[PDB]
Amino acid sequence: SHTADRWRVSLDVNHFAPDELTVKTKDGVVEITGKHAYISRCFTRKYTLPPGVDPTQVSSSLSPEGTLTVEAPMPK
Repeated sequence: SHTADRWRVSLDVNHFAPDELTVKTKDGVVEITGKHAYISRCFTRKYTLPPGVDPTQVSSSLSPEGTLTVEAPMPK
Protein backbone atom coordinates (compact mmCIF):
# COMPACT_ATOMS: atom_id res chain seq x y z
CA SER A 1 0.00 0.00 0.00
CA HIS A 2 1.20 1.03 -2.45
CA THR A 3 4.93 1.43 -3.00
CA ALA A 4 7.39 -0.35 -5.29
CA ASP A 5 10.82 0.71 -4.00
CA ARG A 6 13.97 0.43 -6.11
CA TRP A 7 17.69 0.54 -5.42
CA ARG A 8 19.37 2.56 -8.17
CA VAL A 9 22.80 4.02 -8.89
CA SER A 10 24.38 5.74 -11.90
CA LEU A 11 27.95 5.95 -13.21
CA ASP A 12 29.47 8.41 -15.69
CA VAL A 13 31.45 6.05 -17.88
CA ASN A 14 31.93 8.37 -20.88
CA HIS A 15 35.46 9.63 -20.15
CA PHE A 16 36.65 6.09 -19.43
CA ALA A 17 35.04 4.95 -22.68
CA PRO A 18 34.91 1.24 -21.79
CA ASP A 19 35.42 -1.40 -24.49
CA GLU A 20 33.47 -3.66 -22.19
CA LEU A 21 31.65 -3.30 -18.91
CA THR A 22 30.78 -6.15 -16.61
CA VAL A 23 28.17 -5.97 -13.86
CA LYS A 24 28.58 -8.73 -11.27
CA THR A 25 26.32 -9.29 -8.26
CA LYS A 26 27.56 -11.56 -5.47
CA ASP A 27 27.46 -11.73 -1.66
CA GLY A 28 25.31 -8.60 -1.39
CA VAL A 29 27.76 -6.47 -3.38
CA VAL A 30 27.45 -5.15 -6.92
CA GLU A 31 30.82 -4.96 -8.68
CA ILE A 32 31.19 -2.92 -11.88
CA THR A 33 34.33 -3.30 -13.97
CA GLY A 34 35.49 -1.50 -17.11
CA LYS A 35 38.43 -2.27 -19.41
CA HIS A 36 39.75 0.04 -22.14
CA ALA A 37 42.55 -0.87 -24.55
CA TYR A 38 48.89 -0.42 -23.92
CA ILE A 39 48.19 1.72 -22.18
CA SER A 40 45.38 -0.53 -20.94
CA ARG A 41 43.15 1.12 -18.35
CA CYS A 42 40.88 -0.63 -15.86
CA PHE A 43 38.51 0.45 -13.10
CA THR A 44 36.39 -1.34 -10.50
CA ARG A 45 33.63 0.24 -8.43
CA LYS A 46 31.66 -1.56 -5.71
CA TYR A 47 28.24 -0.90 -4.16
CA THR A 48 26.69 -2.55 -1.11
CA LEU A 49 23.12 -3.68 -1.78
CA PRO A 50 20.31 -3.07 0.72
CA PRO A 51 19.43 -6.22 2.68
CA GLY A 52 17.08 -8.66 0.96
CA VAL A 53 17.77 -7.85 -2.69
CA ASP A 54 17.54 -10.80 -5.11
CA PRO A 55 20.86 -11.05 -7.03
CA THR A 56 19.06 -12.34 -10.14
CA GLN A 57 17.04 -9.11 -10.41
CA VAL A 58 19.90 -6.60 -10.69
CA SER A 59 19.82 -4.99 -14.15
CA SER A 60 21.71 -2.24 -15.98
CA SER A 61 21.51 0.03 -19.03
CA LEU A 62 24.00 2.27 -20.83
CA SER A 63 22.81 5.56 -22.33
CA PRO A 64 24.27 7.04 -25.55
CA GLU A 65 25.79 9.82 -23.42
CA GLY A 66 27.85 7.23 -21.55
CA THR A 67 25.91 6.99 -18.29
CA LEU A 68 25.46 3.50 -16.81
CA THR A 69 22.39 2.95 -14.62
CA VAL A 70 22.23 -0.11 -12.36
CA GLU A 71 19.09 -1.00 -10.37
CA ALA A 72 17.02 -3.65 -8.56
CA PRO A 73 13.61 -4.22 -6.91
CA MET A 74 13.61 -3.67 -3.14
CA PRO A 75 12.33 -6.64 -1.08
CA LYS A 76 9.82 -4.69 1.01
